[PDB]
Amino acid sequence: NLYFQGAMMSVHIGAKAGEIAERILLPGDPLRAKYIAETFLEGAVCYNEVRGMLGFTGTYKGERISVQGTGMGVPSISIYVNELIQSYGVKTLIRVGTCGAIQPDVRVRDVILAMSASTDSNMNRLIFRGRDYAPTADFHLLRTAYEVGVEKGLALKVGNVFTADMFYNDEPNWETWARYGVLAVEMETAALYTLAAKFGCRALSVLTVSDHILTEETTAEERQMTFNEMIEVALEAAIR
Amino acid sequence: ENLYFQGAMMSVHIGAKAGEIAERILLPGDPLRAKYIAETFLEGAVCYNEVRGMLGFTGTYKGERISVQGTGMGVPSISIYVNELIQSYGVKTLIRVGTCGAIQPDVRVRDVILAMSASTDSNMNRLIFRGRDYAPTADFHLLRTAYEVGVEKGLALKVGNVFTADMFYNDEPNWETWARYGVLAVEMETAALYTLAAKFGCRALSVLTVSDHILTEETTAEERQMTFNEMIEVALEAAIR
Amino acid sequence: NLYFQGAMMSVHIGAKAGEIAERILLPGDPLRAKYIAETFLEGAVCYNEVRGMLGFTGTYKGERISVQGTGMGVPSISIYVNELIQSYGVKTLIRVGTCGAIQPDVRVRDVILAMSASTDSNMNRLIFRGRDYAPTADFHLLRTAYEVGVEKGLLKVGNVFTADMFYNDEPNWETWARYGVLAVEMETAALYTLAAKFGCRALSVLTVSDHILTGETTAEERQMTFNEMIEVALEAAIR
Amino acid sequence: NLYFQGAMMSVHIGAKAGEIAERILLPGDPLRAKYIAETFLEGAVCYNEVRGMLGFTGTYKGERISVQGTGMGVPSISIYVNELIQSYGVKTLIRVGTCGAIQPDVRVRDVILAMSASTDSNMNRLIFRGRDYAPTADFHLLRTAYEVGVEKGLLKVGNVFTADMFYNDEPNWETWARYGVLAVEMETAALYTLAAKFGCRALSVLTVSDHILTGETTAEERQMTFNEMIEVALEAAIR
Amino acid sequence: ENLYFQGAMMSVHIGAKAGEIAERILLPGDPLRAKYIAETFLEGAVCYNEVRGMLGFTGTYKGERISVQGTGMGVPSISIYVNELIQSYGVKTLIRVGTCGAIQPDVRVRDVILAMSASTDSNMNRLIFRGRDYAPTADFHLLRTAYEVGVEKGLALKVGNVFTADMFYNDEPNWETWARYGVLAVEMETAALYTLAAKFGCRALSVLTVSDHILTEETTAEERQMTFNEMIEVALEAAIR
Amino acid sequence: NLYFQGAMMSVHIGAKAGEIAERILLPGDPLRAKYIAETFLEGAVCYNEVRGMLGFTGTYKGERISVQGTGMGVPSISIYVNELIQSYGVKTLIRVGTCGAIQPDVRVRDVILAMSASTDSNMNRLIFRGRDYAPTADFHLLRTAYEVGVEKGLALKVGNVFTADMFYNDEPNWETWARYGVLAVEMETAALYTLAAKFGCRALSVLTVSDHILTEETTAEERQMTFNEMIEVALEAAIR
Ligand code: NA
Ligand code: NA
Ligand code: NA
Ligand code: NA
Repeated sequence: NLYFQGAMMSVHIGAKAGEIAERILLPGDPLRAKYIAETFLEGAVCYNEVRGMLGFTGTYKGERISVQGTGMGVPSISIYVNELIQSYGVKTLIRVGTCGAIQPDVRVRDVILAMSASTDSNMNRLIFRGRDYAPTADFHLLRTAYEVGVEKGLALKVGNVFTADMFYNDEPNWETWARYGVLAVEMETAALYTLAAKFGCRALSVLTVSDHILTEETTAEERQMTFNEMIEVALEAAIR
Repeated sequence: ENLYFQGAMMSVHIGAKAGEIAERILLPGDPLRAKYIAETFLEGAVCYNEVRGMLGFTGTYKGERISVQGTGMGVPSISIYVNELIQSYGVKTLIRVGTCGAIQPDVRVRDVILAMSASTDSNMNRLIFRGRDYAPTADFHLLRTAYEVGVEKGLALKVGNVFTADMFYNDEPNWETWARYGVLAVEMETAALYTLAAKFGCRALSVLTVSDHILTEETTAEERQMTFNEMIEVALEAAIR
Repeated sequence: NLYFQGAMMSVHIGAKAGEIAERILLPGDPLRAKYIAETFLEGAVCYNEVRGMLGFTGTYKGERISVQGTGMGVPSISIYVNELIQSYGVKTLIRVGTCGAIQPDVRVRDVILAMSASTDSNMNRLIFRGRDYAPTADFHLLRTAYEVGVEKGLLKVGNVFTADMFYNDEPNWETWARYGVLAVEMETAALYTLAAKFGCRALSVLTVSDHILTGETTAEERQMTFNEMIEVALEAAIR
Repeated sequence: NLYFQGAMMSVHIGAKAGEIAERILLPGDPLRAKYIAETFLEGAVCYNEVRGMLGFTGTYKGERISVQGTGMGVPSISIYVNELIQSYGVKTLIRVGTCGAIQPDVRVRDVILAMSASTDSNMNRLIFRGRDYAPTADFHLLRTAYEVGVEKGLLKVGNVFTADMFYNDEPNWETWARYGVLAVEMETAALYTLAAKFGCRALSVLTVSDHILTGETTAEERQMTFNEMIEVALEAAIR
Repeated sequence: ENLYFQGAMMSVHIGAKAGEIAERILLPGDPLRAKYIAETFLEGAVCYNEVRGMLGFTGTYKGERISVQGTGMGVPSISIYVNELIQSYGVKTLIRVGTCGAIQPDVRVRDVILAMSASTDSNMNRLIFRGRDYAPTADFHLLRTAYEVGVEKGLALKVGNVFTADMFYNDEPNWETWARYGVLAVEMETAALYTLAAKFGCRALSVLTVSDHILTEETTAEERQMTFNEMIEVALEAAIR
Repeated sequence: NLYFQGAMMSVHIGAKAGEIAERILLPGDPLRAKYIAETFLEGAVCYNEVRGMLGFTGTYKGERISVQGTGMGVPSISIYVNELIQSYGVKTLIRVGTCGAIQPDVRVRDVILAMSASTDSNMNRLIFRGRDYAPTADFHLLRTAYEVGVEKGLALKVGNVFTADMFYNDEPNWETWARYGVLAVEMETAALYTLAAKFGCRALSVLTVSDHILTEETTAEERQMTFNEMIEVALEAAIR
């Protein structure tokens, strides 16, 4: 409940020094963080329960890996990303999440690697004095994730996503965004890419298409299978 | 199922059955504070939502049905929950309870603030009003009731403008400028709550406890507990009157 | 006709020190300031005639009260309010005027207490470097005027919109109404911002004189509602 | 006190048809409109006293000419100019007033012809959806007034800045001066924009009454320069 | 050598020796039009610049030294050349000559326009004046001279505002709105020319021939040639008086 | 000199139908277009002399390739790119050019592949109603260029560039742009990437660092050698 302590004091994360690995996966839902830690990591322990925003650390192929819930939207993920980087020395951050497709050639359960993110957040207009900053993924993470997707034979589109402030927007103008190549909507990536660049860290978002503005029915097994593939891409990207 | 293109009336972030949520609701940011409020102040409280861990509860206070729902942090998070509560569950009275950071020399830690309005650096309203200035404003009658309840309990209750921040960590908040024009404290949700409540003809108020000061007093766990309890009672009374 | 002297010099108000009470009513029409001063005040003296912008000081229930015309619009009232606060030490400022309603349940002759003011003026975007400041009334003034209106059995409380452009081709009134705006006028946002800046108490008490929908009264109707508005304002100022 | 009637209804000007000439001078002070009407016009009749905003119609060299007070600032002059053009058929509109100089080579009592007007008003950003409109004088009016000033041996021609905020904590005058702005006033941008909108001819003739640097005269000096400005304006209107 | 961080005074885009450029200069957009003007109207014209093919020439007109320099298209291109001409070569009088597209019913193809000012959708001045409205404006005395020269030749010469576009191909120009407020014609450079000329205390004017109309007349090669020649003579006379 | 004819009538390019290849290189300087066409292409012919903005078509490894000068700045390149795409059916556009580095670890003669471009142009703020669009390279062109740079052992950085309207800017704020990862300044890429995305075309900028805001002296031979390497990367990217 302190507001003016500084990000290096990380008041939203109750972890001791060292409990968070240099490489971290960022689902939005803390219950997905627990699923990832229990399903894919060895020896996972919980290091944070503040606000119920669970985070865990364990190992994957002998490399230390953390998984931290972020909440929804640019202001929530910006709190957690600032604290992870400035307080815990995190250097590689892979967001794993969903998105809503707006392109006719993108299908539900396709996996998208966000090369960059458009946004209607004000955060960068206020930093850059009204000019246009392009939040952009780390190229080597992106290229690595792409190569792993190839090894696994996945349907993998690479392009721009749109980071919305307003999940419920009366005037999204999706026809305009789609005309200019935007693949899908989500709510966090522009902030992740901007703050990772600010502090010299490496960031990527690996996203599953969970809805389409035009289209498609799926089952629970189907969803869990695609989720597992996205997590495996992220983990390999993190440790290579 | 992570659907993006259902309308708010389908409330995909809230797992409650129709009718499980009361028309009056308290909105702490922290789902663990929702659980504390429900267990401490409400009779017969039942959990209606665990989606994303963002707990919500319904119970009764002085014979009235009351819910209490975590919102998460920031304008985008609370705007999801408020849209769904209003458009899917028929919520009509929405009281945010939480903390804020004072930026005024004469506002003290543990003061309770009633936000009469909220400034912001969110883009949400610039995009709605094509670049003009909308003033997000509390419901007058809730605000007046809460103030009077505070008088009944001999409380302070400062009343004025708060600033809804997008960036908890901001390199350029210019707090001197905001303080100069009378902003009392920083928080991260009220501008969206007040705007959406006005949009749908609902009544909203934020009742906030000062938990930090840009220029400073330390406090005890018990002191914070009793001020917290006092904030909740003001909000609960404001909801049922 | 100076431009680069400070507000402590009172460029536009030809009074000298002490002639202006700490409580002031601000109609927009100077002829209406004269009316208020004669009709409601005991002992009304005219302290200003610069530009015809009449201002008067008198007594009401034994309290000193001034009444000062502002012009029309944010730049005009900003001149007078800066000089009133920074030159003459005015502490309590209550605007009284008319507004055009844009809500179906608000009727002509209803009285509005402006809790806050939206605007399309650039004044605050330029102060807060593009961010959103909410100009807001003093709460104790607002609450006082509300109880007075109740004691006298009258009163809607909410947001008004301060327009720069009386004649606007694109006002988008349906959007402002959707988000609760009650009525349009042209001064309150500047008053609430400047009052907060200098730690003064401000409030707008407004009478609906027109409606977007009904397009709308007798002379006797307008003046009776007007006097009720003044009575609320005078009361709020002295309590 | 109507709000939602069109400008063809002349809400703020209590004249009837034909009482206002097609050529009009626009001082900002209504008391100064009265002065102009008596001192320079033959047969001056007062056609308006709404809000004290006096307006007069008379003759000069056998041509009908009106003189109408505007208030201070873009919203005020916009009200009067809309009604003058759309109700009364005014075609030629010449503002006369003062300004504060921000250039070292411009001196108090110099007369400025405003070729164009910069501004910090939001009026045009909201019309042109954030793009940059340049409010500009009618060239033939500008050229005429320039030749008259020469015939009479007086005159700087350039850009002025129309301010919303007479009292501005952050005017950044060094930046505007670097880019050639001559002086600050508070109305010309709105006049030039509205004149162009309705196909009318407009011009501001301004007297420097203050300087950012010299901070600056006798009463006899101010009034003699003033009369010269009026003489230029009257001449430009009728030629 | 493609240096980005030398100051304008080093004029890396212009290969002229010190003094090879006259204090008075005509600025067509097209380097081939610069060459035509120099060879047709100037005595003793010599080429001083071929960097990027953006030809510039110096010669004499009626015993006065005059240069003529291609600018390229758009605010960023002309702003490079104008900064370097002013800050490196001491240019003081700058007359743009070129074409424009009319958007007014009463402006006709082959009319010659003197731009008294220029509207724009460039961001250049929003960023200089922190979001306020600067009006780029011609030098009054050049404008007046050109008008009078046009009278001497019995020419039309319309005088008013032009719009400096960033986007020759724009899906949303809103020409009806601009025409409503009196914009005569579209071009792509004048706002930058007038702003930079004011910045450095120089005198600038744009003299433009209407070459197209949003609502329409066809013309002959000879007709375009004689109107072109007439535009150049007005600009040359305006430069040396 | 027509203003209202429509981009498909391409009034700035005097080429007959078919004279321009589907794959094109875009130097800014028309004299560099002539150098590229004479040095690297077989059978090159000039198809445009309008405004002196030379363009050429020839062959490289048996594939048809064009080279077209663009002028300086977003408004100039936007005219040529609109006409090439809408009138001549160009589908793959590689800008080859220079840039001014602002990062201390980027050296003069390094080759930069622009993953995305920041800008202070107003063009996208006016299209997207004041929101933030991120102009982004085609991933497969980018990845291909990267791989070719590897085959050749070049010093190849991949990241964001800044597209300036004002070569001479009194307030560039380069410290802020550099803090957020911007590698270098140039004047065209944001427009190229936005218009290529609008029309479903593939675009990339391959840029040589020719100046540094902090630092380095070079020779003519050095410059020509690095220029040749950048052109070879672009040509391979275009035809693979
Ligand atoms: Na911590
Ligand atoms: Na639900
Ligand atoms: Na040079
Ligand atoms: Na063509």
